[PDB]
Amino acid sequence: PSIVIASAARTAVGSFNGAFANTPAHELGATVISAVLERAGVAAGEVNEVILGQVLPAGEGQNPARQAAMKAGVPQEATAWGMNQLCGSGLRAVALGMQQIATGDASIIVAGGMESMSMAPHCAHLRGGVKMGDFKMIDTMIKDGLTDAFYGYHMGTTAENVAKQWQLSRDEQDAFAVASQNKAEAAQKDGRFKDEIVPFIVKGRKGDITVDADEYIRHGATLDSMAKLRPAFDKEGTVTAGNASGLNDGAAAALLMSEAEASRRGIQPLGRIVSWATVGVDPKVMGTGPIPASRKALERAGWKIGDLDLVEANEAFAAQACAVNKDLGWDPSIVNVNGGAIAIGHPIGASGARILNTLLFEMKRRGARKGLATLCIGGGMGVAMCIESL
Amino acid sequence: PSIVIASAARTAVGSFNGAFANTPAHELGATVISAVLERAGVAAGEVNEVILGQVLPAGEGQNPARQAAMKAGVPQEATAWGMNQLCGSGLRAVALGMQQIATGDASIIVAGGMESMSMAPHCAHLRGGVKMGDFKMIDTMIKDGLTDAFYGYHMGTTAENVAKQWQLSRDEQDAFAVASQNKAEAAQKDGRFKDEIVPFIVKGRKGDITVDADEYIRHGATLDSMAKLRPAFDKEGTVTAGNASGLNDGAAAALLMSEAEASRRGIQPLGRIVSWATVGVDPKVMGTGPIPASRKALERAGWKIGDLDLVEANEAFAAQACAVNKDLGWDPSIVNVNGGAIAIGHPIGASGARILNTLLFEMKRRGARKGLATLCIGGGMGVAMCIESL
Amino acid sequence: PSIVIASAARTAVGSFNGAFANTPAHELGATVISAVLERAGVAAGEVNEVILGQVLPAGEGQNPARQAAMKAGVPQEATAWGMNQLCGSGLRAVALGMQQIATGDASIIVAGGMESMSMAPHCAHLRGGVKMGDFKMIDTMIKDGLTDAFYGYHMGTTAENVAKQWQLSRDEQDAFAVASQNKAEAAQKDGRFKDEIVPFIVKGRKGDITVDADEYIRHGATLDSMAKLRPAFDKEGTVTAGNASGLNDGAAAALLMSEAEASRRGIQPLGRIVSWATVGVDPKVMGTGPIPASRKALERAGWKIGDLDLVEANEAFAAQACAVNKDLGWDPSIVNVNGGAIAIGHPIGASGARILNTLLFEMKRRGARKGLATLCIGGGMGVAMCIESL
Amino acid sequence: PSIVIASAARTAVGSFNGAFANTPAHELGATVISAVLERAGVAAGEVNEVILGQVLPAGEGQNPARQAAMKAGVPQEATAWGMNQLCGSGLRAVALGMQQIATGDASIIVAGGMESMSMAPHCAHLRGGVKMGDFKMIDTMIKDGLTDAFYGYHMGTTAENVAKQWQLSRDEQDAFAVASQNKAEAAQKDGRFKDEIVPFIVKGRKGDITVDADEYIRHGATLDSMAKLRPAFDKEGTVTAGNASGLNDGAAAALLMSEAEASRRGIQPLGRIVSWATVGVDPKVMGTGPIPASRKALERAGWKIGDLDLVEANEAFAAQACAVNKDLGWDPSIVNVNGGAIAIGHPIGASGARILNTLLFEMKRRGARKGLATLCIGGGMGVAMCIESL
Ligand SMILES: CC(C)(COP(=O)(O)OP(=O)(O)OC[C@H]1O[C@@H](n2cnc3c(N)ncnc32)[C@H](O)[C@@H]1OP(=O)(O)O)[C@@H](O)C(=O)NCCC(=O)NCCS
Ligand SMILES: CC(C)(COP(=O)(O)OP(=O)(O)OC[C@H]1O[C@@H](n2cnc3c(N)ncnc32)[C@H](O)[C@@H]1OP(=O)(O)O)[C@@H](O)C(=O)NCCC(=O)NCCS
Repeated sequence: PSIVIASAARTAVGSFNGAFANTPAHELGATVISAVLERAGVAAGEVNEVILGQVLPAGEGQNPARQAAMKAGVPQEATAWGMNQLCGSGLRAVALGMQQIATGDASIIVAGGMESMSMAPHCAHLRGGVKMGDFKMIDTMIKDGLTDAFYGYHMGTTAENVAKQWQLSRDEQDAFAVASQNKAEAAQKDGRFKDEIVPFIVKGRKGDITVDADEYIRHGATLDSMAKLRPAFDKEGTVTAGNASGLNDGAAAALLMSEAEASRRGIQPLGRIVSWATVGVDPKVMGTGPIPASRKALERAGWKIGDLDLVEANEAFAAQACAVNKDLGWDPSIVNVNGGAIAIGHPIGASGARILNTLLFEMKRRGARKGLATLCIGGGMGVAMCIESL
Repeated sequence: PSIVIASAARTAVGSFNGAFANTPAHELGATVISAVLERAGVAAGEVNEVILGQVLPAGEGQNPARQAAMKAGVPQEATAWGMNQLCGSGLRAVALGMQQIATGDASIIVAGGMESMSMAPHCAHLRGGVKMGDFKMIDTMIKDGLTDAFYGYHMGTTAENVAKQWQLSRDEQDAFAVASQNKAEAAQKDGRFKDEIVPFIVKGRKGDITVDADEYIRHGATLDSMAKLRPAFDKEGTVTAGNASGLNDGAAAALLMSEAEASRRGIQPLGRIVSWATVGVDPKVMGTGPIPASRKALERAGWKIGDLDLVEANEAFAAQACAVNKDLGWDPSIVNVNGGAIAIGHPIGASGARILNTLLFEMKRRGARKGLATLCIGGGMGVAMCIESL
Repeated sequence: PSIVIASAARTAVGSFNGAFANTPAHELGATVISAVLERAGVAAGEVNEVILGQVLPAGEGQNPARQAAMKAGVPQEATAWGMNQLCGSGLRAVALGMQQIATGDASIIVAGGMESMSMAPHCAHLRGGVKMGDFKMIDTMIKDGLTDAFYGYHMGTTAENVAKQWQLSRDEQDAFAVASQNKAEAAQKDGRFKDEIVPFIVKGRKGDITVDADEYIRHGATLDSMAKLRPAFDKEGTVTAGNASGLNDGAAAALLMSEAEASRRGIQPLGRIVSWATVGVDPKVMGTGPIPASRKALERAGWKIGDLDLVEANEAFAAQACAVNKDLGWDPSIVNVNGGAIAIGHPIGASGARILNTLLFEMKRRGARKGLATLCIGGGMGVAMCIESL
Repeated sequence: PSIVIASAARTAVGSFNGAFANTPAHELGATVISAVLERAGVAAGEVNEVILGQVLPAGEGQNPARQAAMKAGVPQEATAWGMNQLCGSGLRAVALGMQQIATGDASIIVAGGMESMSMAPHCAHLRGGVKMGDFKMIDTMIKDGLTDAFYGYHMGTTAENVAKQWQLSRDEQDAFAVASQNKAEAAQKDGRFKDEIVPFIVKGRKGDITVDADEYIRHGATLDSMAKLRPAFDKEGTVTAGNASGLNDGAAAALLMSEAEASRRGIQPLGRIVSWATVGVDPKVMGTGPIPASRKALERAGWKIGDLDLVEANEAFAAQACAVNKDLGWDPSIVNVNGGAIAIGHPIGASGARILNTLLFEMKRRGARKGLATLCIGGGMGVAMCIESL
């Protein structure tokens, strides 16, 4: 079976408590489902299932993926579900959507992810009561998204572990971070995020605001400001707020169908999904997940690293992005050519389809034939997907 | 590709704030993962992926499926993820496990579900702040588990909608509820849940407690006690706490591999997965989901309704179970022969795998050749799976 | 036994979440305690007891009055206690101080009120647990400070009740609220609050900040911004944000001792306490209570209403404040000459000391032989006290 | 002047989350207010003011003393307020009431205290919002009731400090504790608490329960079970749950009037208040407070210690109780003859009116002439009162 990505879209990525501060993830997801449909010339009546990665759905109500689908006019007879493989989610959803089509269970899938880190609630288990003494209201964003479940420390600490093992200086991490900002700024000013972004209308009271630019990108980002930051996780460390990605909101998706179906419809697809892989690694160095996952995906495609024309490798932290690049040895000039998540941001459950969006539109723009998208995953995993142009 | 269920297990289903009141879902999952492995003679080192349905993960930390896998000794090099299609989740995870094998991405999967409704927290979005006045702490079990996201009302009200469309008296619903209790009691007393149940040790300061019986089942349940209850959702209604399922905790899973892989290993499998389906319906009558799902599953198998030897159709509410039975027209004497959820309970994300467990072990013990498991799903969906013995 | 207020001091009154947003009451209380000691030339070790009114103590630790006293340098030998007569609490504390001395139980007392409405938390009783469903986190500032415990409604609704019985038009309340603004803007600029205020140092991190101005007074207040406000409590109402007092922070106190003592210490006092009283009235019309309270205080003094040259009468609302003026019949050109609580603020537990400070320093200023300070109290009470300058 | 206690009553003392687990303090207070009215044969319309000690009022609404008063049928024309001197409050309100009569401000007062430690909430300051992170829900029972504001540790730590100074072995403390339990079992079983207890009806959904017995008293308390307990604060220390009082709920009151009034009305009072005293000490050793307070009270009464026929001295902890006794040298056999707070419980704001009740009725039944009630006070204070039978 040959599955293509007929169309794709993403919202702009919102800053923490920024543009999307009070927008539920399923509203972002609904806009992105409408857009992939419009972009492909496929009607919502035609969709069989919607599959959305999402890590932080607490308080949002029954299966936000169904909410997003219904809001986008996807008929009640279709189905929808959410899934959670942490930062891998929005990419793994695409692979799962491909499998629906490959096994003959569906013809048309919309797959990606959505996340509102801003709207994630604080919680406490209160059923058994608290007979005496203080208790914590727990931030679900930190607890369920950002804290290792085995070791009890933030993802930032796994990044420090990688910095130590790979001997990555503060200087090198900072330079990588400044480069991410500067590349993202240039791509933004040149209009290279236009094709991928679908504008999102934030409704208010005193006026609707259209959001169509990635607001987390820092323009004119200096090495000096990066260098002046204090280590954010270890007092004698190297990982800072500047060389780590952010807390962000957004959604991203792809519309999938068979290659034979896109041909019937006269759709020029954004690419054929040639392989995907997911592999585990030690939780303590979770940032290394893209290494075995990329290698396995490439093996499954029958491709050498040198065959790749473009790469999107998620920048959760400069320390891990640098480790991945060192080990794989791919030309860094083809990696995150338009910036990465240090600059763009990291809306967890949407990230994987966010970078897939960026890869597919840049692949189209430059005429690149073979690309790969890859993410590290909390708790020690990687996910990778190989895309070829038709 | 022919995928078999090599082994299966579930915990006892705990009562709300009962035996598992302070046991995290992933601990229940870890025991069920260890058990399917032990029962199949497969080592944890051999597992490629763990896929666990779970609707209420809030506060449990990063990717509870990975937590369960790790605690069960599944290697760091395997992967694990969570998914949510509400009541359908634990069955859908099984079909998703099947698909990983079918597409050559994995050889051995443990799939199912887990849920701790008891441990589900209360929450409030507090990031903007609360400058002045009262705010609501929201019960995530109700909000995210049991309330329709479109109409704002409980799943119970959708049961009333179905009661009214199908003209299902209070007396009919209560008789069905009493029967489910009395069937479950008889199965329990005769030992028919022993094979499917893996005991769970609840670790305690003042002593360990082994839980190996379904504690929600009411022994000696009378019609009069059903008849005395007030409607729980509408005041001229008919759906009560007695003729609905409960709020419950448990986990349930299946170990999957190819039919050829089971042969090599000398495993006598519990069943071959012959087909599965998921379809949507109107959220207002979500309890009718099993009707289209089961019919589509049967069509994919090439079976008639009359070919089934055993059926597990989930009893979210008497009202909907009755409607499903009436429309399908299957012999009621082959449906839920050991009782159903009204008696056994309804640990949401686990339910689909719990009923699968019950199906497979009853199929083995009676020598039934063809079986079907189906559930209704909040927000208007159904899932069904057809199993043949080999 | 004749008792005299040897000295007095008060913080400026802050607005809600403003100057004292993160400053505990007891710290504001300590500044005041020290201020009065210094002002009279009395050593802290000479004080027998600190009596501080305070309505909103939750979270602040054991006996915040004791905390005030110790942080002010009052040694461990002295005693301290808080009390609560809601709005009259800070005047009643002065009466109680007076009482200790005239019973021979003490020689020297510091008495006033303190309040941090800003630091008042949300709370819920959670020892029993909350087995299922949403619950409310309660704003203690509102539940314990501004909600009638009998009927269940806010104090501005008792102001609506007094507006209907005393036939006060919406235009007449705006007239009184601008006139108080004008009068307090006048005072502030004219330097009349300098003496009574003791500066408070809000220890920041990037900067300490000397608060010495009443920052709830609105400069250049007209009838227009007043008469374009929506009724805050009824929909067809006449009470508003601008003709009611504010939510505020602050502390206030007096240094008490016997007449003969003050003469021994070479202290020229601010005034002698000749009488005081508290009376109850209907909780529905709680703003009525300064009428019977002021008559009783006045009769205990052996005075007449026309004998008064200066009067502080607390403006919780402009309907209740206009009502006391109209019934008692005193000349309103001697009533709150430096403005009122609508302008200055309503720091509950401190209010009565506050208005005591203004009366005492203003009396001292102009040469007024006889004072009266009086306050209405939620729950249907009044408090009053008659002062003679020596 | 000469004030007498015309009558007195108290509820039973409830166990933490026991009989009064869901009964508000003012409800207990209301029942004790109605009791002292009834027992004195004085009508509620005659009461000038109600003064109740209360330490943990968060979330009970406006001034819970006015709530106990209005529910007791005290008319709206009276006044009511609460006060807080921690464990002293309940006895201190009595001296406060006596002061109101001595200074001609009232003829008739009801005074004592109330407390529901069970119903004390958890709280957090949430006004600015919590942008990121866990935050604490603070148990006001512990924060505001049981934790020293200066040193930040429990009252039972102050009890360790006292035990160290006085060289009071683990055995000595337990011997005092078991005696106190055994004294109270005896008083309970012989009906010595019947007079002072007024029954309280807990209104409920499935039945009214009448509570008229102290439920905290341990029957059959032995030295050997006392000895089996672990230290509750210091891990090489001596203060245990067995030799410290507990967390309890209750209310207690006395009705005060001049000796001449009581003669007018033919009332036989329960005692003439002869003196009272409060003093401060080091908070580190707050349990020594009763020493200067009782010695100063006795100096004010003109009495020697050996003139006392009966003493109630509060047992917040066996360590401080033993210390107090050793210093004062009074015959232990007249101290807490019906047992003490270790047995009976320690409902904070009510403790002092509680032991005042206990002393009064025992003074009446054995024909004792002279009596003293004293308590230690967190933050380092003592309070005492001398009582002569008429
Ligand atoms: C690191 C983290 C705690 C910082 O979050 P934050 O509180 O919203 O950021 P802060 O406002 O505190 O940042 C501190 C400073 O760094 C600055 N900063 C960030 N990037 C910068 C850059 N490129 N140059 C200069 N300054 C920068 C901010 O402007 C801020 O300045 P200020 O405190 O003087 O106002 C948070 O973003 C985080 O958790 N990141 C990791 C996300 C993650 O783990 N994702 C998944 C991992 S697999
Ligand atoms: C119906 C529901 C709201 C009731 O809430 P609940 O608090 O758990 O109700 P309880 O189990 O305590 O039952 C109430 C009373 O009836 C009794 N009772 C419960 N089940 C009974 C039965 N089957 N027969 C007779 N009596 C019964 C209990 O003993 C209890 O006693 P009480 O009179 O002293 O209160 C809740 O169970 C529910 O939501 N059920 C459906 C869950 C659901 O929707 N799942 C997924 C939907 S697709």
